[PDB]
Amino acid sequence: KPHRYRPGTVALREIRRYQKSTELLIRKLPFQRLVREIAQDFKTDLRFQSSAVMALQEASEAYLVALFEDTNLCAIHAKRVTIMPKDIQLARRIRGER
Amino acid sequence: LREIRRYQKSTELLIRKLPFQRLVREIAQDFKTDLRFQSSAVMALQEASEAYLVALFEDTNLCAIHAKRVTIMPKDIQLARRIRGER
Amino acid sequence: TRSSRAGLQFPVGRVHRLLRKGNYAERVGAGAPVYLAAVLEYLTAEILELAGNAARDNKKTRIIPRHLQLAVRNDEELNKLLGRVTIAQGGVLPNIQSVLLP
Amino acid sequence: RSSRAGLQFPVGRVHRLLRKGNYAERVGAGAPVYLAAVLEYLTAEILELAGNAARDNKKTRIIPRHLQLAVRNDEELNKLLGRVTIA
Amino acid sequence: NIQGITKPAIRRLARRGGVKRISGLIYEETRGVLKVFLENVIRDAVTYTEHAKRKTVTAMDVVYALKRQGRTLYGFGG
Amino acid sequence: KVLRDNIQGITKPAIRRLARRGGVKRISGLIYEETRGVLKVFLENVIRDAVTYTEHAKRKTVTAMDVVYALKRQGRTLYGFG
Amino acid sequence: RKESYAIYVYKVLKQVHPDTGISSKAMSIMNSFVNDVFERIAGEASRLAHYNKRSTITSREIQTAVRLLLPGELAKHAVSEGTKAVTKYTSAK
Amino acid sequence: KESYAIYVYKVLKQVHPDTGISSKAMSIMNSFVNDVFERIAGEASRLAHYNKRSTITSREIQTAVRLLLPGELAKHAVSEGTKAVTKYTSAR
DNA sequence: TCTGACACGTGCCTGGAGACTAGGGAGTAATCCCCTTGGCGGTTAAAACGCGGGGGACAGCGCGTACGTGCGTTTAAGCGGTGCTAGAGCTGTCTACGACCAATTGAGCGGCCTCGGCACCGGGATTCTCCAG
DNA sequence: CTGGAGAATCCCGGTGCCGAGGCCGCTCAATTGGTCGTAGACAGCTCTAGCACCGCTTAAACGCACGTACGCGCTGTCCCCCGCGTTTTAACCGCCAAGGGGATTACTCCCTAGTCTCCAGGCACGTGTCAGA
Repeated sequence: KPHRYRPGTVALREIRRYQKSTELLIRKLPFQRLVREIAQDFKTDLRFQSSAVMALQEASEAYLVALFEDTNLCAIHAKRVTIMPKDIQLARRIRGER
Repeated sequence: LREIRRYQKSTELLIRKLPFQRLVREIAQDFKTDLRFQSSAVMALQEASEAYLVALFEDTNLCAIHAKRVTIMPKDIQLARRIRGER
Repeated sequence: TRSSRAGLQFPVGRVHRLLRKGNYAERVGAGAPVYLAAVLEYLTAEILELAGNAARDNKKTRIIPRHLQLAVRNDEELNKLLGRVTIAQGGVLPNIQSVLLP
Repeated sequence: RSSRAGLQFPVGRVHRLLRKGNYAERVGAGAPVYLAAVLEYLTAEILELAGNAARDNKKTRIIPRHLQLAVRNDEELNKLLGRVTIA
Repeated sequence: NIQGITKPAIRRLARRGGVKRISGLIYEETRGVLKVFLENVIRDAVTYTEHAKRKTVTAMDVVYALKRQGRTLYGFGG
Repeated sequence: KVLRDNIQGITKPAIRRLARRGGVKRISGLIYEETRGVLKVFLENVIRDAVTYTEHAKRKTVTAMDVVYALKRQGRTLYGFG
Repeated sequence: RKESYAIYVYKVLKQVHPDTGISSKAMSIMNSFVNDVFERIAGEASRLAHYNKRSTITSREIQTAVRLLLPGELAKHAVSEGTKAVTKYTSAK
Repeated sequence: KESYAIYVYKVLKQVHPDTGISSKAMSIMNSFVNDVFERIAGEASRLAHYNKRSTITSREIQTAVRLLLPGELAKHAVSEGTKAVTKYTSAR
């Protein structure tokens, strides 16, 4: 009667729902205020775009897609299903930037 | 001294000119009718090849080192070519 | 105009306007704008084909971010030309490995 | 104007390669002056590396062995030059 | 206040990005990764701002920055 | 005029020099030809765009500068050839 | 007013799928895509324009640059659709 | 020699008048300075392009260098580069 | 241990450098305006803490295995030795080609809209799956 | 071991929230032929090397017999980051306004590339020892 799950059914909802549906999920305005607060260290009274911060969420999630996929390949070629410091850092390295 | 100096000190080109020069000629025929008995250009081909082997064997080598191994399986060079985008 | 006279659906005049005002150099390419317009119209036609049909498989007629990225990535060589690009409104791909199964 | 900028490297040669690189028609008021002074700076850095590295073996010459010493011990431009092999 | 970055919601768009498992060590170092990449785009964004004479940055400026950083995004013009 | 089987010109002791220079132990003989396959695809890419380059330059005896442009096309420009 | 590089994209869409809608985000995707592909191809034509050591960029450099960038089936419809389209125009001025 | 030869060994003769070297490493520096050169100049070109400006000068060069390689090396670059520009504005 | 190509100088430039010579783009004043400053109200985005459950990679230990080393070889290449010209850049120019405009003409621009597009309900139908047998 | 309630997940279906669609004169970009403005190959060929030219032993690769020397799997091992769940706290969603510098239009001060004259360090060619092989 409690509708609790199987350990992976949340990740099944991740792959099915979250890999099927592809929409941005975090609210734009507080992160826009974060771009304001981090931007305080540069110059006074800057104006931004809603579309620039939505571009920040888009580049953030696609950035997570690329980091996640090569992080996976670094795990799985080394016979691992979980992600570590060495595979995220090495994953960033093996593009040829580092 | 064997590995570092014998295997690592050599930086000049390693192959006798005429055979692999004919490898350049032979494979070059096999795509467009032709790289020739080129003196310095064929040497640029060998230098390019071995330097590219330095790169793929070095990131391949790092993939080997972190993966608790000191031998090779083809998946490593496949992944290196993947992340560079050779594959 | 010459765009129709080129047997083109795309404006050869406007494409040539991109050439002269693009400033990437006495002339620009002779057949080249017709050439690029033909290729881009072709790959455009197949990507619209993929998003239209694949999106139409869910009764919807426009392109969702899932169908945006999938529509882009379902051509392997276009994926090769766009391997280092970011797709805004894309989300993810159907590349679910068996090791990506929980 | 290069020696009349009091600097070591030519502003007209580097400027001519800027022009024939065909970027825009408006060349800067002092753009090759400043640019040639920056490459005077960092080129002077790698040539001080060339004098010390040449003098590693009582020599006046760096070779690609010494260039692998400097570059494989380099951080700035070896970080900045990734896919580059000194033959 | 970097705590505006809300970590379970960062995990939510990670899941939306397809992320299957996250170790505990991943969070702070990932804050490092977005920290450096994000300081790169706000950094070069500020360089474009200083070269020009605007106080209103654009998403097209982020397109310019990602063009320099090899993660160019469409869907905003340019 | 007819040339066959020169892939061994990329010799095994050279693979010992660079591959054993890499510090990898037990570098298998069952993998060497696959490495030559990686060499095959890479080298046919740079020779590919190289021969398109000198094909545009319409020359029959290719210069090394063409090879420099070929590696340059893949971003793998190296120093010491021009 | 409005501007994009996708009004002809949905024109050719109606040439292929006459009853089909278009999302605005896809219109900007197509606009940014046309400009990106344009700057890449013109970039390679500029690079070969150095390489061939000409002060002239004609269709030869663009076509061979397209031959440089896309391998096989894009090449099929590139020389096919591209070159045949050039054949369709260039019999006259 | 069709290279950066004369200035590299010119200042090398300023540091060591009895110098024996090879043309090959000079070609290495020729590809190096030409390569980084076209990188920076292309960055200034697209730099003026992106911000809808039709001028390329030491601001475009300056910020372009800041994009490709910032840091204290950039601080000395604007130091001797900028003060050098000041000198050329005063002495010719 | 044995010795010769750049330091240095000389033909022979050939590109830096500068002055006319017409020439045009960014800082800034000035007008509407997207939103900054300030105000408003109801609803909610998301997640500490506590309970609940399985879960991650990796070694102990054992199997094991293979190219390198040493030693020897071995023909193409090394090294020495050919010949007329293949071809790269050059030869002068023809041979040939291209922008702006006189003149302006055509679909997006300018100008406004629209009515149903697809988002949101409406009700119903899937669905697969993890806890039941 | 299989197999449905049940919560997550569609499928039309209507209806306009309003955006995909709704639409024509004109204007700004623009088509066509000569003049003005103009860049690369043209066929033939020169001397470095292109293609055709050649003999032997030792050059580095190929191969034989020790010999060594490395990953990888089953099972345990105890490992640990995760998620339900209402509630957690301001943030969220929707509402806005009004002039200010943003965005845009106009003023203003600016506007340096191209050809030729000036000129001098620099390139290929030639000596020679200390740098060079």
